[PDB]
Amino acid sequence: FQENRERNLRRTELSLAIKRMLEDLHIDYTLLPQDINLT
Amino acid sequence: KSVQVFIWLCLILVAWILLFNHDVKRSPAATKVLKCITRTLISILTGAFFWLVKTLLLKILAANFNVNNFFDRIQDSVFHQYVLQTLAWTMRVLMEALAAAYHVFRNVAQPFFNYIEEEDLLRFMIKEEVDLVFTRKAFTEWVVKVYTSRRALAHSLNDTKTAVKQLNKLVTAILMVVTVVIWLLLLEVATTKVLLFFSTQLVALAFIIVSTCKNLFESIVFVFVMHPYDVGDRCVVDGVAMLVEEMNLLTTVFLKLNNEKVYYPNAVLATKPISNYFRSPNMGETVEFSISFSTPVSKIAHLKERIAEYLEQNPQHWAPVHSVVVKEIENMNKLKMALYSDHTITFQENRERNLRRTELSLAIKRMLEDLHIDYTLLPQDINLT
Amino acid sequence: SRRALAHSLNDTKTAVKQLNKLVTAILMVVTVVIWLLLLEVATTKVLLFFSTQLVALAFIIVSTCKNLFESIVFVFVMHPYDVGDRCVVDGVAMLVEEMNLLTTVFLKLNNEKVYYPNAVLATKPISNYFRSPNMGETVEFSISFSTPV
Repeated sequence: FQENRERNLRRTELSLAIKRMLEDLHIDYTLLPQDINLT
Repeated sequence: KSVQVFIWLCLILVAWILLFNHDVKRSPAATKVLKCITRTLISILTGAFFWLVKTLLLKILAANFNVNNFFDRIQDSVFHQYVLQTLAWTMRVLMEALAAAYHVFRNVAQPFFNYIEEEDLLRFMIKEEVDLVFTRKAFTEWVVKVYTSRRALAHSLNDTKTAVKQLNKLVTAILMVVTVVIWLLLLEVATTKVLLFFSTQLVALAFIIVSTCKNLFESIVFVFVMHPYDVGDRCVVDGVAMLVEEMNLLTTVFLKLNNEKVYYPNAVLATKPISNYFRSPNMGETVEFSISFSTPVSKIAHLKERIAEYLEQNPQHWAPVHSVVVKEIENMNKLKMALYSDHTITFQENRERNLRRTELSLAIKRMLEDLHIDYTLLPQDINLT
Repeated sequence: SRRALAHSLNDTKTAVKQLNKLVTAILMVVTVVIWLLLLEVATTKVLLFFSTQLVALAFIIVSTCKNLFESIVFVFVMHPYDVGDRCVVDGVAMLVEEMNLLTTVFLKLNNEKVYYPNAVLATKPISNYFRSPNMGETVEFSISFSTPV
């Protein structure tokens, strides 16, 4: 961890790679369904 | 002066003792008078030696601070003398040493001449000296900054001198009292029983002043030995920026961002971290922003390139070195990034730092606006009954 | 790395020189009082008064001498870090710049010069990045509970 800049750059690259990988796999997150009744 | 007085006193003492070494019983009463006189002479010799060691200690501490103190003072004095010409002995000179300055500088410079008048500098100093010393507005700002730095250095020197004077007064007081009791004991005016009672009373007094003497002495150690900050330097204590105004043996006047006068005991500071902005090198800065998780990597690359070009095209405020990082991903809805850059100055100039940070934030906002980057909340579905 | 090692060696030499100066001072004063006592220049009563004065001085410098000596112990015996090695104190990364008998210059991620007393560090954990082996990393992400295995 001495090379803070290099570690941060590598972590950013890993995060971007993970984001791309999730994008290709078609993985989505949805909130809890909510029901509404009118009066 | 101290050594001269010491040698004079020792020479007088030895001359008297050698002359009086004769064993003549002039009178039984005269023996007591001679004994008292020689006891007083040796007592004053001891007092002179104590004064000599006191001044030696004070001078060594003063010079330990004075290496840097007089370096800065000499630099400021040389700058001030050069400016005036264009328009120990060192300690005395340093002690002796705005709109008016700007007006004077403008008058010296040729009218309608933004650049520094080379002819004026040449007539006042050599070309090499003028170049080493070195826009009319920029020159005026530099002169004002130099004058402010010289004034701050003079104020710091005055505060250090006042603290040294207080310490000298305390040391002198203690040495007077110890030599007075030494003389009283050497004259055997009182008996032993009362002497022992007084010794016990002094022991009790010490046991009473335990806490105060300990706190004061550790305060001296913190002020001198540690020397974490000087006058006129902004420091962060307990995570809040604070500016040093005046330093004492037990009180340190501080000014916050809102000109809040705070008296911080020196003993407490000895157990807490202290950060100095003035001595620190060029400081960094962080800007926090978030953008949608679905943005293409091409937009991120374009943003990074534009940030690099903006930073490199303004070297006067930010250094070329920079870094764009991603902290963490939460709900994969927004990405957390921080922009790291190094300012051309320290954090002492709070107003300038804040203005530069505001300019950087506005620039980043504009850059995001041009790139067409938007953030949307998590989609929500609703079913009716 | 060579420049950092040279700077660390210079800092260690400066600390050793300060300790040598302190030790030399104390040994000069003790030998001076030894000589004065051996010459029996003064009487016993004043000698006892001076002994009591020295006892009072020690009782006054209790805290400072204790703190300084434990600082030496922490710097030398424990030896938790050297110059040029990044360390985490109280959960914040900090880079060592220079080490003294009572002051340790530190540089944070934003080049913040912080003077940390050595005595306080003796009662807090210290982490050294330079001496540690290859370090790990963690990345946090969340995905829908209904995704197939």
